[PDB]
Amino acid sequence: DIQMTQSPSSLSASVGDRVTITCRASQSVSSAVAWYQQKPGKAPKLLIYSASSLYSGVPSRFSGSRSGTDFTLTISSLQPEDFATYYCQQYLYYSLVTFGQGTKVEIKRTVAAPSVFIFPPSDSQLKSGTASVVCLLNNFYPREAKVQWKVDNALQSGNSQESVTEQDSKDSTYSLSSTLTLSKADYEKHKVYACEVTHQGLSSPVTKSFNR
Amino acid sequence: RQFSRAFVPIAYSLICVFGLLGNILVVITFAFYKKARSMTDVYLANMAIADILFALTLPFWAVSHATGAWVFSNATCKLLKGIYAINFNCGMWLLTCIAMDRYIAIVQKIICLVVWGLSVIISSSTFVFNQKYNTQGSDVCEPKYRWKLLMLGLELLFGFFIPLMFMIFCYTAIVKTLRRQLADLEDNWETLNDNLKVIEKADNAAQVKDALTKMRAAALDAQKATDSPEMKDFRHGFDILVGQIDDALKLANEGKVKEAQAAAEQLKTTRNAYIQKYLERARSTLQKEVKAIRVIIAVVLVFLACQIPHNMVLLVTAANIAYTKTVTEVLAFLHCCLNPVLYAFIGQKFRNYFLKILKD
Amino acid sequence: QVQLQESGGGLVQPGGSLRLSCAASGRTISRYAMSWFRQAPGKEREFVAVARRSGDGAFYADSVQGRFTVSRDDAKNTVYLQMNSLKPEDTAVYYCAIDSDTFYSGSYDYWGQGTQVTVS
Amino acid sequence: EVQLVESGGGLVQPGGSLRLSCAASGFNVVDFSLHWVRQAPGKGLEWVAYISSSSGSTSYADSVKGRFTISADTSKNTAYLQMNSLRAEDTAVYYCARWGYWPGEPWWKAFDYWGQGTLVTVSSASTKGPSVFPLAPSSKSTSGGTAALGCLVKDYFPEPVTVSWNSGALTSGVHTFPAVLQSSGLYSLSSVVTVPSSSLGTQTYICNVNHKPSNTKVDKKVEPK
Ligand SMILES: CC[C@@H](Nc1c(Nc2ccnc(C(=O)N(C)C)c2O)c(=O)c1=O)c1cc(C(C)C)co1
Ligand SMILES: O=C1CO[C@H](CNC(=O)C2(c3ccc(C(F)(F)F)cc3)CC2)CN1C12CC(C1)C2
Ligand SMILES: CC(C)CCC[C@@H](C)[C@H]1CC[C@H]2[C@@H]3CC=C4C[C@@H](O)CC[C@]4(C)[C@H]3CC[C@]12C
Repeated sequence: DIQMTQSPSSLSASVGDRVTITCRASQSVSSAVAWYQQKPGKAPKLLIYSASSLYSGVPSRFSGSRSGTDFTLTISSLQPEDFATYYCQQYLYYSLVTFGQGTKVEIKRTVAAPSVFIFPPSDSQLKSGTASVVCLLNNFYPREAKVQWKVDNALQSGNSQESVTEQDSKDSTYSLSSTLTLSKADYEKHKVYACEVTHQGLSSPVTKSFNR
Repeated sequence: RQFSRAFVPIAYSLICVFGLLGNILVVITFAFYKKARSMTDVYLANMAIADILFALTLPFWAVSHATGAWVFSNATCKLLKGIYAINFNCGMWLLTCIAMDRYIAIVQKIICLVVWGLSVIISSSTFVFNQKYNTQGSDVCEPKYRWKLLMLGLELLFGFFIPLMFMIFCYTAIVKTLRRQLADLEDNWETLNDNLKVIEKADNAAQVKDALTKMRAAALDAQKATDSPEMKDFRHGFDILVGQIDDALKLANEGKVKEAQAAAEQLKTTRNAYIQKYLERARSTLQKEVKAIRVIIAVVLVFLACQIPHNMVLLVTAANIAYTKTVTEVLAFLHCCLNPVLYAFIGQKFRNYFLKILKD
Repeated sequence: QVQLQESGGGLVQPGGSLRLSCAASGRTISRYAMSWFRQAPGKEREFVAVARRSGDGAFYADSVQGRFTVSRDDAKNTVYLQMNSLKPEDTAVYYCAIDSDTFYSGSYDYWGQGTQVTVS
Repeated sequence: EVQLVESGGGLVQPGGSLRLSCAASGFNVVDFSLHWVRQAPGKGLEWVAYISSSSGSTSYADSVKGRFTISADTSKNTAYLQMNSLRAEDTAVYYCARWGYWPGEPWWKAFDYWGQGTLVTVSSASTKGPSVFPLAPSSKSTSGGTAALGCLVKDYFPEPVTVSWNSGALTSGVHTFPAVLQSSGLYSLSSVVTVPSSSLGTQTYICNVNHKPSNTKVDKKVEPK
């Protein structure tokens, strides 16, 4: 019944920047607010306790502040290790602890437009009675891009699943794969199959299509 | 104009005898109670000794206004104007030092020679700008005036605009901090009482558990208000209080409304014994610090509202109206008497100590 | 009812500077994302920059990074694009666009006529 | 050093039961309340329940009330989260954290030391090998420049699968996407690779899908049409 509202859902910054993540409590929780850091595939680590006191072991670039019910975690100098997810948590009582939504700190990069490829279903998959069409969006920054499927110039909904690779080690660019799944009779009843993408780095939507 | 020359030597002499006698009683209180003197006090005592220096310079102005024209030499006239300017600059920079000291005390000899010495530098423009002019059949000593104007403007900016913004920042910060501290203290106390009444008149465990959540968040905030034995008696009284809220939140989590209300009835004993005794101790210290600031605020406000129009009139007229000259002159000369008046009405440290002088 | 107009441009000396402005009438710039694009007379529509909602950040392309700077004004409902250290490869019409999606998907529909920025 | 480890996580059917463990070493459970916190795959942290070994007081979240029961054992310094009637939203990673007692600074350090967590997955599907399909490098897609190949594995139930390209000789350009959960209860994954089209006919590309829950190893070649 006490809700913490971590305002930045995603953050992009480079090494050496100063970043600020804000969280807001529904009621007053005094100064009982902690800040945690979680790397992907690992347990969270306590950074800040009692809304200002940095934990014994974490570096001194992390700081916290309280203004009323507004709590702030500040990283003065970014580092390669800094990039991770950060959670605000109120701990007013043992049975009333609530976490924030999280804030993923990413790497700032110049905008790259996706390279869009379309893969039709194979002949081996068509014998199983199910056809899946793949649209691959390769090496784009930032993450926010949309894919839509236009089968016979008609949009689809609820039949496409998207999976995104996280940020790359070398060039720090994402990759996306939208797969559309239909049955055998639904696949052979149409001719034009297209995937149209839009990205902030693209002036016009990019449509890749085939005819079978 | 010519009539106004008649009333001011009666007024300045009455300013002289009351202004002389007003500030020696301050400085003889400063010599009898040297154990309890303070930073602000010392700066206020230096303002008092500047005031009696102006009280010695007042009878020369009284004779010069009674005769209707300047009688003495030019050295006397620029000595008088330099003494008035060193009085104004001493008052301004000592109030600056008071503002800095009270900011660094609340939000967080060798000084006195510096503030007196720095006042000679800014009043050196008065020593060269003033000369007796024999114009329009009257020999009167008034200022009149590129590098000298640049020096006057730079000294005016550095000695007036920076301390005035520094004061209006710092004293507003002090007032806002004190009022928000009292507001936080009273809000925590009102939360602790109102939610206790809510728990007492509650019926369902949903509002008992919700009111104890607001009680625990306010009892945790009031513990941060504050190695002394009284320090241990304050914080351990709140560790019992928050520890007794947790004994009722645990009972309200099991679904027992009547057991949670009985366990929150024991919060009245800790509130009466540990909380209310140091509620009034922390409240009475805040009202005392407000009252001390209100004396300092009244000293600053009397000093500027009396000395700023005469300084603006003399700066405008010398760069380039007869009734506004004598009105502004008696207003800034009135400040020599208003300083020990404020220490006798709202000045609790001066009033109680001067009454002990009359008994002794 | 949404219209968009840009100012600035003209002839710039090499190594010089410029400050273009883009303002839209009929729709608030706030709660939206605001993008700047290039078009050379011999090439296609190139990307320059994008400004997001308030403190979410601003992103640039790989050829204008560091030299270019985007500023927002929600009260005045406009954006500013400051160009420093110009090159004669930049001579282009600078179009201004509105991202209709609040999740920054890249729905560019409210285009403009744009201003021509040429070097020497 | 002092630490908490976890055990008992694994795969059960919906409506089943599972008792997790949290072995605490280096400190005693009578000094610290032990909490169980939950993180769904792709989602944030969510508190589940806590236990006070000293006072015996315990509490649960609204979504786990009645179904979950947490106990403590100070003889072995462990905590148990017995979960019954496991619905489909309970598949997550479970972390066991510690927290000090009022009064003082041990209370103010909330969840200072955590455990590594265990994965609890609830699903009605059984173990089966993946179906591997070639996403071919279509010749009209960026002819004369660079093209993309892919191997799409479609229906395999146990999540950890391994895709290698040309027996590990192809590393520059390969993207192996995270496995997404389909509506049929099984996972689908794609592994694509960007090569240049001048070497499409010369070089050969074979993907190897490597699946130990089913002991299935599929080496499928991908060729342009
Ligand atoms: C100069 C006039 C008078 N001084 C007075 C004030 N001073 C102070 C004003 C504000 N804050 C402080 C303070 O912060 N603390 C720590 C005590 C003061 O000291 C009054 O108020 C007041 O009247 C005085 C005092 C004495 C004897 C004690 C020597 C003789 O005259
Ligand atoms: O004749 C006197 C009487 O004493 C003043 C003292 N005043 C100053 O020394 C200063 C001062 C501050 C504030 C203001 C205010 F008007 F803005 F309030 C004016 C001047 C710091 C420079 C100087 N003069 C002069 C200056 C010209 C000779 C008239
Ligand atoms: C133009 C002429 C008349 C100016 C005369 C200035 C005289 C009155 C001023 C200038 C320097 C002043 C001194 C400066 C510093 C201190 C130290 C303080 O702890 C007591 C007052 C004392 C000792 C002051 C007494 C008054 C003083 C001597």
